[PDB]
Amino acid sequence: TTALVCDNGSGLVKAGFAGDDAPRAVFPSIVGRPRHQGVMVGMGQKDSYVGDEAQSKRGILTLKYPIEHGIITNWDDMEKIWHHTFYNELRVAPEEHPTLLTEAPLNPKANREKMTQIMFETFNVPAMYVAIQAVLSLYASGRTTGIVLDSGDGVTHNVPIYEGYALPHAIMRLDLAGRDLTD
Amino acid sequence: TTALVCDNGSGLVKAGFAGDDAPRAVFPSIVGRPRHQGVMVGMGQKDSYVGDEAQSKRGILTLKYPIEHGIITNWDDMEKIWHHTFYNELRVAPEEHPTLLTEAPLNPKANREKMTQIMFETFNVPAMYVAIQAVLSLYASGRTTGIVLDSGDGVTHNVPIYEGYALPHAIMRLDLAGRDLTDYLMKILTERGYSFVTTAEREIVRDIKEKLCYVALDFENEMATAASSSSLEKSYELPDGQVITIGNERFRCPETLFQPSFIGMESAGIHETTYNSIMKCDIDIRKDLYANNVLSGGTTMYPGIADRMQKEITALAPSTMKIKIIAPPERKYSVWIGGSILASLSTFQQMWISKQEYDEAGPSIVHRKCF
Amino acid sequence: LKDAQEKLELAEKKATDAEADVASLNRRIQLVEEELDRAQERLATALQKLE
Amino acid sequence: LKDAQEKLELAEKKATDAEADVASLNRRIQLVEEELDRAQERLATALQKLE
Ligand SMILES: Nc1ncnc2c1ncn2[C@@H]1O[C@H](COP(=O)(O)OP(=O)(O)O)[C@@H](O)[C@H]1O
Ligand SMILES: Nc1ncnc2c1ncn2[C@@H]1O[C@H](COP(=O)(O)OP(=O)(O)O)[C@@H](O)[C@H]1O
Ligand SMILES: [Mg+2]
Ligand SMILES: [Mg+2]
Repeated sequence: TTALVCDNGSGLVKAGFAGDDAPRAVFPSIVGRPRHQGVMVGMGQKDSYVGDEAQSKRGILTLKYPIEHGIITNWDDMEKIWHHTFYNELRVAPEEHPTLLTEAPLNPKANREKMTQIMFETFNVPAMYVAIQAVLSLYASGRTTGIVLDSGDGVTHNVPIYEGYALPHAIMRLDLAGRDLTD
Repeated sequence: TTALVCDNGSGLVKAGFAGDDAPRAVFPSIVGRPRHQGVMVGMGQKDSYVGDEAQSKRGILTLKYPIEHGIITNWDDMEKIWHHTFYNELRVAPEEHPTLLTEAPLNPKANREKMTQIMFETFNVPAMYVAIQAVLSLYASGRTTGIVLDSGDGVTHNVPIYEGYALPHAIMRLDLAGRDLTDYLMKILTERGYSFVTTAEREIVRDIKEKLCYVALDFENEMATAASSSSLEKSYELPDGQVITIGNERFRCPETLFQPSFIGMESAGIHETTYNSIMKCDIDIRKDLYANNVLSGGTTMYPGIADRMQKEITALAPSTMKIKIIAPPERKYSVWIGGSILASLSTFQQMWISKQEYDEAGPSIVHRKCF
Repeated sequence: LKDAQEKLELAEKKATDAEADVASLNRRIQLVEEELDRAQERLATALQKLE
Repeated sequence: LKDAQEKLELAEKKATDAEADVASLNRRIQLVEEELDRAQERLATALQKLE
């Protein structure tokens, strides 16, 4: 079967089946509970709008990103985001598809372990693999050497690679990124 | 069984069974004791004529409304009005029917608690629920967003709603309404010689206001035109003859809505309190509120108001937004139609304040979860 | 009276007919205005795309 | 009745005025239908130019 190449990121979740050119569904990763009271009855008001739906009703929501700086600070919201990504934006049950998450360098271990535990227990995938976000960006350029500066929205990290041999002592991770520029 | 959708209002009580198009019985809410002595014996003279009966014997009565500005100031008279409404205009005993009253926003708590206590103790209804008069008017339009300006006869209030989530911090309640316009018209008619003083003649001035007055599109041009030509002077026949001619009093009476400085009120008109109510809302739902401005209530029936208000708001608002004013022809009964729709819903059937709940928590149950 | 009776009945029927006509036409004008506005929003989308 | 006679006459006149507005609303409906069709066409051409 085909593999699911998910990419959590921080600010935009990008996902799609392996072997294509562009991600199938790209949508902000925000989960916003309503904050006002609500008087219309039977309007079908949900308790949390996630993804791109909460960028249209954002006038009466309190959007809050579940990923602060690479690390994940709110596991329930992240689980909700993943569930939405699998079931509504791709409509493929995870029981029949391998997954390939991505993770920033130098992140806490507990984050990665919890990520794999969720993927194996809740969604019950067949097999998942976690890859460093810079090696992939080096794949896409068709190179095999080079030093890649991957300035995302959460964290900016700079992984040098030569001839396929990564240099673990030369990774410089800096926490300034797009969110701090927005602020 | 069926629910009773009563709507106390202030000036006209509108009631009827849930699920219809129009209220079954609409009659003024006035209770007038006789004031003269009375010499015929055995004529069967009662001590208080209520409802539409006192609009026919008003020549020898002293009519007095039991609801001043939304709030209820005379509880015995209001109880009498309710008793009349249930037993003579609908002829259905309240022991077998839920009731759905309506209440203006930002009203005193004691009024609402006393209302529920009366409905549960005196009339002994099975279950009653109190709803804000603007949400119903939004129901009737079939929308789910929009900012509704419900200019009744007692009080004008402006409740903005988005996606079903009401914004409690943006409700702008103003106490200028139809009654103050009647008093101001009665006060400016004296400039031609016609003096109306008695509380019975207030009804005649109200009829003049309803049948003749209109809202000018541009005030200064109309004031200049009425002062040169005579194409505006419309005449009207009093209940006894002696026709009267109304000149530029026609568009000066309802102009008070847009310039409350005429009756000495400080606040801004209904054209600017809507814009202020919008600007208090969040920055991302202002376009939808601009496009779905809803009018309701009786006093918004003046010929030519849906254009004056749109012109004013377009002047105030940013030039890019589209300003649209929804003015359905069934404006007067909009609140009651919305009340019927709400009472007819299946999802709403478990929100009533059941009597056993009131017995356990007292009248203060209304402020609790069952709002 | 009979003359008044017929006058009253005919005027009432005419009034109800006019009311129904104007109400349904109001619904129609609402619908067509919705058509116009929603089409305008499509126009804005297209303008942004082309630019 | 004389007053009922005047009332029925006034109500039938009101019916006729509602019919005049029925005509005006018909004109609005027709012109807005032209607008709807023109918008369909213009949106089609805009999307084509986008392609
Ligand atoms: N065209 C653009 N110009 C400038 N900044 C952009 C542009 N597109 C995205 N950004 C910034 O980049 C962020 C998205 O980064 P992204 O690569 O999606 O992060 P992640 O690595 O979490 O996927 C946004 O928050 C935005 O601030
Ligand atoms: N056709 C009309 N033209 C102008 N004013 C009207 C008209 N009908 C009613 N009004 C005014 O509106 C008032 C009735 O308002 P209403 O909506 O019944 O108040 P409530 O909200 O208490 O029911 C009357 O006192 C009258 O002054
Ligand atoms: Mg990234
Ligand atoms: Mg009202």
